[PDB]
Amino acid sequence: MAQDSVDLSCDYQFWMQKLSVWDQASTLETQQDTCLHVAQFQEFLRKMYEALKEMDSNTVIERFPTIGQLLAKACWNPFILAYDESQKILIWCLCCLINKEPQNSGQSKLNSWIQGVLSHILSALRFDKEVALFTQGLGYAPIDYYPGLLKNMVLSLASELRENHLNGFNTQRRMAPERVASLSRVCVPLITLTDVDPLVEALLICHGREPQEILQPEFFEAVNEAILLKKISLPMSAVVCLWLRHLPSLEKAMLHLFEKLISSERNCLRRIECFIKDSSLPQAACHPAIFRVVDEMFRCALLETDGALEIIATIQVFTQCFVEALEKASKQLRFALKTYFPYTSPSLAMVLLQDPQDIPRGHWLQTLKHISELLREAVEDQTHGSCGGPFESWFLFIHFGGWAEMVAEQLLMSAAEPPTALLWLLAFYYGPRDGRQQRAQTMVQVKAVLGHLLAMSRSSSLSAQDLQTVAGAPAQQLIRHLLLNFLLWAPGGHTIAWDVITLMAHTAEITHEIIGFLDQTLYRWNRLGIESPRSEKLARELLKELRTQV
Amino acid sequence: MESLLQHLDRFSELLAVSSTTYVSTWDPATVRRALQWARYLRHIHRRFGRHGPIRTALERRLHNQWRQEGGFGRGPVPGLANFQALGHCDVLLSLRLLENRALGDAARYHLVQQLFPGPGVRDADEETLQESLARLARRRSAVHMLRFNGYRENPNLQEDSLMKTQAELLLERLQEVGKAEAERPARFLSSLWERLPQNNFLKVIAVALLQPPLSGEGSQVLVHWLLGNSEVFAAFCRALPAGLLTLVTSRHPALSPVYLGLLTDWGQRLHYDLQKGIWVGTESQDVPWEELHNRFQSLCQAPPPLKDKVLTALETCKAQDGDFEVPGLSIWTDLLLALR
Amino acid sequence: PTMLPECFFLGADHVVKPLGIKLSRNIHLWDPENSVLQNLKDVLEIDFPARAILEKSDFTMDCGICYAYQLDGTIPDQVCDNSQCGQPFHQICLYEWLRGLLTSRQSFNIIFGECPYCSKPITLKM
Amino acid sequence: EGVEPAPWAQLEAPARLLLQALQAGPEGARRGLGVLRALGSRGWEPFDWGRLLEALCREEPVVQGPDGRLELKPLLLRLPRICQRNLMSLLMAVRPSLPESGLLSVLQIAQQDLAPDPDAWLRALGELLRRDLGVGTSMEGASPLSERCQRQLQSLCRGLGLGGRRLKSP
Ligand SMILES: [Zn+2]
Ligand SMILES: [Zn+2]
Repeated sequence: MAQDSVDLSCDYQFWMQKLSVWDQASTLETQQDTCLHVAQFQEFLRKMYEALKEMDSNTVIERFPTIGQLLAKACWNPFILAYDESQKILIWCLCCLINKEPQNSGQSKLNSWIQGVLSHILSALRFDKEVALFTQGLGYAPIDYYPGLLKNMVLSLASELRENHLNGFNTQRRMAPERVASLSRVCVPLITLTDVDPLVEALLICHGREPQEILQPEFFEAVNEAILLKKISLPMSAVVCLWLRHLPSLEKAMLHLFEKLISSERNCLRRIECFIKDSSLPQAACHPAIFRVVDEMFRCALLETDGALEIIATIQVFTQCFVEALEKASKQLRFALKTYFPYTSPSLAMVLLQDPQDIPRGHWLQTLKHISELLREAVEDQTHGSCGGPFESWFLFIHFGGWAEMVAEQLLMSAAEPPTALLWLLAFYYGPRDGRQQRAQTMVQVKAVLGHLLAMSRSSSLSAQDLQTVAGAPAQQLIRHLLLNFLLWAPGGHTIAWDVITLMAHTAEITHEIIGFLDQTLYRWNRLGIESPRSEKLARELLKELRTQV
Repeated sequence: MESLLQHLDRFSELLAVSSTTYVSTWDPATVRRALQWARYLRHIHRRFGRHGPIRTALERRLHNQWRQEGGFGRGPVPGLANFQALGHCDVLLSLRLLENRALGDAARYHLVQQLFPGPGVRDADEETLQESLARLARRRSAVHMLRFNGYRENPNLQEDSLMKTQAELLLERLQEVGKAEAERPARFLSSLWERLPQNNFLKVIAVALLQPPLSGEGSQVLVHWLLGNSEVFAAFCRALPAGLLTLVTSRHPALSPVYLGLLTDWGQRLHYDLQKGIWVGTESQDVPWEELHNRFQSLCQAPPPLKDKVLTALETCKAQDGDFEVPGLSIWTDLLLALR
Repeated sequence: PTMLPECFFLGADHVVKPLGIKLSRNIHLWDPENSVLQNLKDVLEIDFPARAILEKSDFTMDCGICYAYQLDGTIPDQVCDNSQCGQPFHQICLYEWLRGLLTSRQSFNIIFGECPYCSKPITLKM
Repeated sequence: EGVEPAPWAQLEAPARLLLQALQAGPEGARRGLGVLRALGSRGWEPFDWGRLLEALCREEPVVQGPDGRLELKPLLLRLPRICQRNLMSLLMAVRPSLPESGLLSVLQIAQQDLAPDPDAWLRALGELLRRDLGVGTSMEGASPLSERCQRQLQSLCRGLGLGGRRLKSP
């Protein structure tokens, strides 16, 4: 109960003076301008609809001054009347202004004018003359040929574009580049019209030989947006070529993935996996150009946070999807891995690509122990002919889930006399760029902590305070996560998990982090097919209750 | 089956009078009854509209309706044109009522309220009437925009996009009359030829003669109609461009010999004047040298089944008029020379 | 060089899989003090042929435009009329290529043009 | 009037074939590798990159902007826009076996300093190629991305709990 007129009475004058500037978009500049502003116009009309619906016609005169001129100007512009719902709302506004029982001649004139403009929308013969004449003879109404004609109109145009593509450097008939840009502007307001989809796919695949961009960026954005909300459903080759010709559209698409992992679906990796596979990014990222730019936006996010676990998991999912699509669809002549991951020793990647589904559960220790050795070489023995640094070898290692998370659980499986190389790998995970004094201090703390935990596990089901003693910093998240892995692993868990979780969940950030952790872990288990049903049911119940605290 | 006859004919009568300017007595009661009937028909088309005696029975009823009316004199009312239009009969009626100025105010209001309740019923199982009319406005605007921003009149008419839709309409109208078998296609074509603009019709015919079948009974009927009626074929081969008629003739060998007779006759009614080095006709409507050269050049630049035929038809007309070997004496010599 | 190489497998999906598995199991056994061959042989746990066929190597029988066998049912059928090329093609790839070049001219169902690899007269009948 | 010859017309045939191959859309890049192996196969087993990387910088004239304005464009900006982005992709793929002096002249073109209406993909592949030499650290805010996306991505990462890891170094 605050404004009710003011913002709207301003927007009214803005839009009315703009419609007056526009009307019918018979030029270039009116067209580009309409296609831009149209989306807001739609919202303006929804608000206007709400306003006129709640009240009634012919009695009140609030904005009845120029509502007529506004709706007319709107209707004769066809880039407005072809956008998503504009027409349906414009009908509604005129249905409200009608009157059942006119008294003064103004109400009758209004109703007549309304019938006139509605008829112009629905049923006016502004089309070619001879084609109109031909049909009446055969006894056809507009409706029962409009569809085929459109269909047959579209296919024509698509062929011409198809032919212009093959005539690259040929003495004939060059499709005038003005018309290609024109079509690109005309497809934009009506992308959610199913009858035109054939035209889009042809425009995107038929790039042409012209070195300048012949399509205008209002077109790329509309297609891109519409692929991501699933309102157009193109085929994959079209979206890959859109990504490859308009890099700011690939940024706006990969940001729309980061909103998916930050806002809507935090730490539900099944909905992220579903989204990524359904989106085409994995299929598109088989192209080295797109994987270097998609990977660069992940790095920017990896640095802005100082190693957020939520980003890491998304990267792991993405990389797992990407792998079985690089594999799936490049039999002979595929790109060499130093071309996607160009900084590290290729050796290392070649190791980390090997899926742990393929390996027996018992031989994971050997493989990790080897990887650790080669990673230690690549970071600490930083000589020429190697990585750029520790961060880069880290950023690689992060891409491959499976390996990075099984580490603690293998230390617990070999908790008696932990191997120092695994301790090294784990300490390296939670912090690189530390220096040996830090890494050593962390490792010896961790070894002492593991000494405490093996003793506590082989003991009975004990309290949570005994755990806060050893927990009691820069090395907290490592110990926290190791202790959570201990809870899920040890059969002493499922009794005292809550006692530790409540105390550990100081803030909301640690809670969210632990939720993420547990989701990642169950995703990882269900993927690798490694499971103890105690931990599965335990983690599911804990996750259920922690999703309530938020 | 019999239950549907009195329904469908009644609906067709109500629809036909809908467009007519007698609308005074109409009310929300009439319109509601109309739209509920239309709902029933739209449901029928959906339920058991394919592959049965019911579909064909209804087609029989419809086409008999459209031929007892015919479309001459008392009213050229469309009516619902064909079985597919049952699936959108309700839209047609509504559009007609919006066009009838004589509609009363309370009727119009109830109507528009039943088409456009608002987004109160955004969730609906059956694609309702409001969505249908919005989707119609969308298509209409899309068609206008393509025409005025992308579309170009292709020269090879067969591949153009307006003509190719007209063609397929005509072809559907021949197939329906063939299956009906009530009156012969020749009658339909003759009636068409008088009513509507002829040059347009002819362009259309050319392209309809080339569309592949969609079941070649369509083309097979038109060749017979044309060979029956010479005057049109006189204006046919006179109006179209060259390459089109070349593709026509290679497609239909039945059209080759007569067309050559037509050309041969236009040659024989030219005379050469020595002062300007050009064959000319006496009368103005006799095809000039250039057009006749064009057509023969198109005919000769064709598949070999026609090349030998036209070439032999020309040589026999040369030798017929004295076997001269020098220009100024025989149009047929000047053609055979202007080919090498 | 002596360090582990990038290696992967082309061929029959049923033959390669056990090889990938065996590789996965033995990759820890790689050692950059021996030779590449002397490491690979005990890693993949198999021996090599020393030139099993020297004459009839896999003469690449792929499109030489799209580099695939089996493009949409079609086979590499259209070939080069040349002893030094002999390169097969597909109808579709080789049609879209020849319709591009400036030199090419089209009769009724025929296009004459230059073979992409050797630039000799090649004919394509649709 | 409107016949244009292909701008790679005058080059040694092998380069002509490579550039012809890359033209063919996004699967354009892959094809390039098949082309290079299919010329390792033929009589000239080595492929003389140094000449293609010279020829890619050579300039010719064009008339763009208003109607009349003479400008000199090197080859790399004059050949079709999907060939550009799949060339630079295939150089990213085979960087190690290229002479650096030529490569640098190309990147020098790619950077497109003070051009208005640049080709964002050419610039970003410039920068990612520089980064792969390492001689193009550049001491800049020279990132592959736009400033606009990086700002909205900072804007987004802020709504997430920063981690106990230490990756950025003083
Ligand atoms: Zn092929
Ligand atoms: Zn060859």
